[PDB]
Amino acid sequence: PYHEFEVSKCIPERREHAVMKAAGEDLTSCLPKGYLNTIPGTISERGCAYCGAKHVIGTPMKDVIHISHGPNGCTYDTWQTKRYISDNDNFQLKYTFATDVKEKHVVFGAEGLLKKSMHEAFDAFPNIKRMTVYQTCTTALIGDDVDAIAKEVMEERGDVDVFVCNSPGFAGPSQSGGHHKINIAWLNQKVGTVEPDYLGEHVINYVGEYNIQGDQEVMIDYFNRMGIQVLSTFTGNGSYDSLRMMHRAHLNVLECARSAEYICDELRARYGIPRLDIDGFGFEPLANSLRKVALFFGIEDKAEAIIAEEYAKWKPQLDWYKERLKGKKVCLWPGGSKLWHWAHAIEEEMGLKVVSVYTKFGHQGDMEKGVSRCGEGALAIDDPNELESVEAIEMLKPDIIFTGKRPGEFVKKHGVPYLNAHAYHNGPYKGFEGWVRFARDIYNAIYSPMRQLAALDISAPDAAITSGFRTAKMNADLTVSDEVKFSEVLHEYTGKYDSIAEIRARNQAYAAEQKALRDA
Amino acid sequence: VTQKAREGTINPIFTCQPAGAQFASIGIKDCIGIVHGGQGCVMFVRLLISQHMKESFEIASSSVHEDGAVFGALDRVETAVEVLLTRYPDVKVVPIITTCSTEIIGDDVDGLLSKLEDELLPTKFPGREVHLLTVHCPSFVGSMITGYDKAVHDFVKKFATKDEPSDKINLITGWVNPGDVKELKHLLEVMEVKANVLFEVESFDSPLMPDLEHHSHGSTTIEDLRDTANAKGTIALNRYEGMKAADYLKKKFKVPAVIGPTPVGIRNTDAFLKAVSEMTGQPIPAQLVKERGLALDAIADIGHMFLADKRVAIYANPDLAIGLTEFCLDLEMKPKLLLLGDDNSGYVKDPRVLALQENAPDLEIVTNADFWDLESRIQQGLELDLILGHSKGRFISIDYKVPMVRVGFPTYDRAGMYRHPVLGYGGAMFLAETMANTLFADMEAKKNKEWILNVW
Amino acid sequence: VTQKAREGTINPIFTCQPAGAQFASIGIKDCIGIVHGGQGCVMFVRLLISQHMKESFEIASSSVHEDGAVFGALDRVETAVEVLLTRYPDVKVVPIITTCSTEIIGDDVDGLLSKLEDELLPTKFPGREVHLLTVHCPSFVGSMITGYDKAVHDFVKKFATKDEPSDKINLITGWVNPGDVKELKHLLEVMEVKANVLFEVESFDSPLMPDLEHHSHGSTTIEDLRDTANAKGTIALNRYEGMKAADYLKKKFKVPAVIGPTPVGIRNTDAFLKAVSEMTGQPIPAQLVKERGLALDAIADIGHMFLADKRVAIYANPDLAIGLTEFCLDLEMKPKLLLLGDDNSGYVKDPRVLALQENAPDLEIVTNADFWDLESRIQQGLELDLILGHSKGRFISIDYKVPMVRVGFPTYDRAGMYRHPVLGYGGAMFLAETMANTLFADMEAKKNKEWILNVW
Ligand code: CLF
Ligand code: CLF
Repeated sequence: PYHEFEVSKCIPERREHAVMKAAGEDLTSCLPKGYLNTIPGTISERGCAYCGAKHVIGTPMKDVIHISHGPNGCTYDTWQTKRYISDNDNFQLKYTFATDVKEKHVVFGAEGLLKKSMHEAFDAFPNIKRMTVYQTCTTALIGDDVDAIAKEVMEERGDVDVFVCNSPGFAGPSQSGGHHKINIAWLNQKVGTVEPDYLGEHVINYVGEYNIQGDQEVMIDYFNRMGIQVLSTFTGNGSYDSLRMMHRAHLNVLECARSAEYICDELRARYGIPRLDIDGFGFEPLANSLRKVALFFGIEDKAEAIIAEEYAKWKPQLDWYKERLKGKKVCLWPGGSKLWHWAHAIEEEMGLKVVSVYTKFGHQGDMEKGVSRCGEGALAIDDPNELESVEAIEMLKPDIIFTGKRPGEFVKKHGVPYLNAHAYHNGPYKGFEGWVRFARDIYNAIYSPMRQLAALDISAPDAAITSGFRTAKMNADLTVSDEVKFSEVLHEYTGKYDSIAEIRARNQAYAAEQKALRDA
Repeated sequence: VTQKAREGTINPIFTCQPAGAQFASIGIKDCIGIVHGGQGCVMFVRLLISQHMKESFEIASSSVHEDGAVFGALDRVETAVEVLLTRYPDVKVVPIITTCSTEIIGDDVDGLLSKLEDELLPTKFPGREVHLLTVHCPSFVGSMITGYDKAVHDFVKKFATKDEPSDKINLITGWVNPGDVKELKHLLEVMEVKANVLFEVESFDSPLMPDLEHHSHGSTTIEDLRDTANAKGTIALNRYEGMKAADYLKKKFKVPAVIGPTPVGIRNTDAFLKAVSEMTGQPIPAQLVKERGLALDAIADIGHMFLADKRVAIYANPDLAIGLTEFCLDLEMKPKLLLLGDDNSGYVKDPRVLALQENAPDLEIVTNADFWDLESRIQQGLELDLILGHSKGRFISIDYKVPMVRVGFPTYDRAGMYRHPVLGYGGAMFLAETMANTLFADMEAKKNKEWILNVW
Repeated sequence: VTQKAREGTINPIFTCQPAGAQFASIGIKDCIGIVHGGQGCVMFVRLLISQHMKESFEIASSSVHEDGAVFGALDRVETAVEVLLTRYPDVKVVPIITTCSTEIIGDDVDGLLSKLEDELLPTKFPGREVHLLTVHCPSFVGSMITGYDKAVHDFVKKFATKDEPSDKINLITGWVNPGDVKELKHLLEVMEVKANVLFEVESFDSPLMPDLEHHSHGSTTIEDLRDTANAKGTIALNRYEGMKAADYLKKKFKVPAVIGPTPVGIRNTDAFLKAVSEMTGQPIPAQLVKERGLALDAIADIGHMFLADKRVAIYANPDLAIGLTEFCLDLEMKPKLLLLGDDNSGYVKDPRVLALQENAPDLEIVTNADFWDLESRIQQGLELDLILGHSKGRFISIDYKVPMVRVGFPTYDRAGMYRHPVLGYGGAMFLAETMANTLFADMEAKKNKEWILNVW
């Protein structure tokens, strides 16, 4: 049934944006609305279409000048807020570009300023030959023709390539407008314009991955070990030119269907490339995904070998945390796909109880996925506002919340710990090792001795003041049995602080080897 | 003075005007602003304040979409005010901050205020004290500094009301940290001077309490703002962050205004205290001589041994950056580059900048700067020992191996920098010792005469 | 627990007993000690205190030479007392601290005191209040920790006198910084508790005044020490630096003594405040709940993101080092090595150490350690993220690229560390944030996921 919040009675439109799973209901009984306009003044969590296009999908590309046509403020506001890394020395994190539109450019036109800014950026970074121009609110209203300027700059330089993304912040209800716009733009302008140099025997496009803390590198490692060529990645750790070659892959391996399903559906409709939805998170979802990809190419035995090896290495460590986390309650509050990527896997493989999910921008498809994969009684919210979140916490009493940084700092002031669902904490959270890293983060947040200390009132007359120390393991062992506590097979996470250094230093070795053989 | 020759931006130093108006608004008790425009315009600013403070602050949006831009979006603001007021019954001040989009299309938010006060407030919130104001912040003008300056002017102009005279002064702090306000309030309390402090941002640091939840908020009240008209005088520390409000008070209510100096370092703190002493009649007491002496003893331990002849690049909010340059010169350091990151035309007329040009010989001042100014000068051969700046220039520091002291806004890559002063004598001691310790850690990382840190 | 297997020292962690007695003595107002022995025994200690504090303290020598060793050197002490008292007319307390040389040859300095008070003081300083005492500090026993502990006992035993009862408690702080004493005095003042603080070392940090020179000195008076006998109770924070004086007060004057905990971190500060509340009858007030909440909010920002699972080696003064280990365990870090740098036999029976052994799994405790313990374990493959220790272990940190937070005594390679607390809630916030910032600077120096310092 549709859940109406006490804080949202005055805005009755909010009633049909929340459901509570009930026994005897299916997807055709009730379903929260989605991808609608925001109610003004609600202090919702939603962003703008420029965010969805530029900040989320565009910037991950590693060999590109990302210049926003607009004032400095849009460019500053999205700079150094994301954790998509690259093997291009993180160029996409360290350099950001604006045309710096002033009032004279608003009144008289900013196209000359855009052309001059593009030439300046190419001049300052002569090793970069690719560029994307993003519209902002300002330059989208006044009608600047960015496409004509991009054509002029390309012909004046003769060795650069420019992509145009016309996604101003107001052009849509949330980041989702940006997802759609940039997908269709890249497909229509850029796909098919470059031919691959080498095409191996099993070629995939890895679609919908943005390399948060090295998530893509983790997945590339697995594909290398199955002998699968990743032609391009959309767009984490992705290069401009490889993404122009997407029309030549045997299979589209889609991870985030909220942000990249558009290009996948259109590549399927145009070039006949099949679309295979996968999970990167969890042990069993990731194992099944690897099995499907290897099965498509007839190389199943390679996937099974990876899976057995990874299970033997990481399953004992994951089960150490799973034993200590059984029954703990969590609120799953990302923006998009991570709510249905995690809801079932976290309950099964860490023992947590998912009491609520929400999406900031997701459509009704994300909610039908999320409601399906959640248990009965879970609260599913679309376009949540701050007061609704407070009410949900007071009703559900979660032990941890997975949400954003600023929402996390809010719920901290209501007693609850948080893990960053967006940027991770000690990521990457993808892979088999990554799931163990996620479990350790959950366990550290929940069983912190500092959390119990903060709950203690020292001015209370008979206050339970103690001395010495406690550890998280002391706190968590109070919840397990003797058989679990003295198990000789379960042990804590044995991994480096930077798990990606060794993974990246392996993907690069593989690349070198493959090049050697090919060039011979 | 060098004006940046490029027209585009590579790595901006500041954000836009609406962000500054939003930051000024969160310093007022029972105030939630509505940013009129796209949702990104408010969500990113809340994230940016969160990066600096590691706290969450309530700011609302009118959520302008495509139909709002094409058809007009004043109905969005009317809906936003109603929704915000019904759902937050403790709110008394609602500033309506415009953005680039609604400044371009010409949404008449001033006229809407009149209608709201005549129709919506008396009808659906009868007897409730609600004050609405507009802050016009076109992001293609100025920067977050000018947005902050304008918002302080707008808040004062809304509320200041002539009444019985008060012995208080007005202290407009400028854009400062909670640690800075604590230091300034300590100075005033030793001098025995009551002030209307704009703004009281110590409560930005909220405690993690056992039972009673307690969120971050500002502590400047409507009564503080109302009483600004009755003060003996106004001291605005920052000429670019509060001189407009002070000029308004002088012109409208004849409240004498003293602009600056920013009390960065020993000498400028003395000048600030002398201004307070002249305004109020209160003598500088012997306790301040002692606290000043303590800061000077710390500085003497490190000054001509470690700080003399160190080459420094500085960027911050303009007033803080200029004051930091002056303090570094007093410490015998060699400031090489000063970055003033926006297009304000008052910098070249600023008496502090004219004095820097006269007597700081190897210092280059770049107005309308971005971070590519600093980085491309290092690539061309500028050698620095130290950088003073905020966190968005951290990759220059990381990649070129120049240590940086985190000052200004935002400093998100170090823990708890908002709790330490850079103003006053306490701030001078904190600043000088942090510079020394940053340099010490760098010598040890590079093994650069690191054996010398034994009998200094 | 591992006892060091080597018999010689490579890179000692502590110095000898007389240095500890000298450090205890400089905390008393109008006290200049005479170190009975070689000139190096006093000159090096003055230099070492100077390294920590960057200040000069007056300690005298009896200047024993070859003829003073072969023949008796008690005439040197008699001359030293006369010379010191004639040339320093403000001195009231003169402790005679022995060294290794005069402990070996059996100079009877106790018997000499009787003669001095019967002959020299009444004759050549008639009516002057002069108190002489001996502190026996054979450097081939114990360490500077045991020397400090013995000197505090000796000062209390000299002066404590039964009189009218007092509502005060005795707070024997142990060997702490001026910043630590300020924090403890702040806690007591909020609790509304008066104390005889042993010692008042805030005046170690002296100001650089315009006109009247003012040198560093201690502020514990003879009256404070006299009144120790009339207190409601004694709280000795450090079991190895003040439990002997507290045991004496209980045995002699029936003053109840509470030993520990060292208030390092949140939990041990709570226990200290509860001890104060039990002793005095004074409730813990709501202001302390708020200051505790502020420290916890800072810790929550960094705890399970950056401090959890960090591998730490710790050495300091024994009580501080053990308390730091407990705080690190509460912060979810993994202490790997704890170095207790002298031969005290109480460590293995210390209930704090027994608890560490029970519930800190991967922690090795080395008693009678030197720095080669830490360094040779790193060479054999011990991996650390952080070190907590004082400055004499700096080359381990520099050469093996392990960042270090400077705690304890002496911390001479960083500026102003004596002014920051490690005790109380303020010290806990300072400690945790300094550890985070040390780690942050290290990630940037090594480019170790340094991009992660943006949205934490
Ligand atoms: S320069 Fe400044 S931050 Fe930019 S829009 Fe303008 S006021 Fe705002 Fe806003 S919604 Fe997104 S972030 Fe922009 S494209 Fe518009
Ligand atoms: S005059 Fe010179 S420094 Fe003095 S002892 Fe003699 S050789 Fe040495 Fe040594 S151990 Fe300590 S510091 Fe002394 S009391 Fe003995």
